[PDB]
Amino acid sequence: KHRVTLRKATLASLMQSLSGESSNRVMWNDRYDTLLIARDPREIKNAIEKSVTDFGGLENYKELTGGADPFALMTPVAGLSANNIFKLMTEKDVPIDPTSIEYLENTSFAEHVNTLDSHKNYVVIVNDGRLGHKFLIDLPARTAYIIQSDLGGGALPAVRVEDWISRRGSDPVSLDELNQLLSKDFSKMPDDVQTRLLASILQIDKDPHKVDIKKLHLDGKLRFASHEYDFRQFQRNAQYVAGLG
Amino acid sequence: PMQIFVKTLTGKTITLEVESSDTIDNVKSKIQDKEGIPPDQQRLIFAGKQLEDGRTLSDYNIQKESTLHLVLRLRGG
Repeated sequence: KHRVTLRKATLASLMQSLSGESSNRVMWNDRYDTLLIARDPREIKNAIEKSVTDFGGLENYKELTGGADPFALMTPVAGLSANNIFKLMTEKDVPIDPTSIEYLENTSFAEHVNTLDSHKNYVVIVNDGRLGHKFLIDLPARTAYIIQSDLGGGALPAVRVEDWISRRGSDPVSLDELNQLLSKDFSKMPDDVQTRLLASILQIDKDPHKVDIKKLHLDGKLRFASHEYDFRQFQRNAQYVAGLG
Repeated sequence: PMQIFVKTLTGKTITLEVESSDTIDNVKSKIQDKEGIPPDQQRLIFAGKQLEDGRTLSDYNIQKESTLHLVLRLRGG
């Protein structure tokens, strides 16, 4: 119960560094075939400069993207956060490409977790076709945490990763409730059951009224994959990102 | 027949082989396969405007060799 203090201090350190231009662009970059720690800020900035120049300059670019300045300090949508925190957590010395990971489809979350060694840390990347979402489930060496952000177009309201970590990042989540939600039967459940499950696991203030199930894809596909990780490794990767200044 | 380009705010490019009759959904779903982002989490832009599901490329007058942007961030801060 002393590592959870470290886990929080690491996540807090990481989220705060993200006010840094360098830390912001390296954390949330989208090159997956490379080690996250191999990411060079200056290089990443030249490639944006390249893009902008190629399109006729900043004003003209901001016209195309509909107002979005590629240099701004960003906050990631669910996919980009999930993919990137995934790398940051699992990588040591070999690039892991969340794009090309094989997912389990014909396996319950409940029966999958039972195969997992309890003396190891796991991170579950969840690609949820019912919510149109993608988030992470941290499984320290059972205890479970959610790492997510959300654009807000779905049943869940928009949430910035920094705010999610800060309010819900070190708040464990019911193992069994995750089993209910990460079930193919979830689509069949009573409206209020769905609503409270979503509220309890994925809403920042655990509030059923902030959830709108009408926006669910009842036929969407649930898919997930897990991966073990060294806590030391994740710490160190975090330190790299947080130390860019 | 047709070719389009999808670019992120990072300058990352992918090329998609597409038909004018293809849906935005179809496109978003092919982006999910390469960039690992749920269609619902994407901000797909063409000529300044957000592309909505249930329309086609022709509905937005996207033509050969066009570029779409993939804005992967929440609005504002």
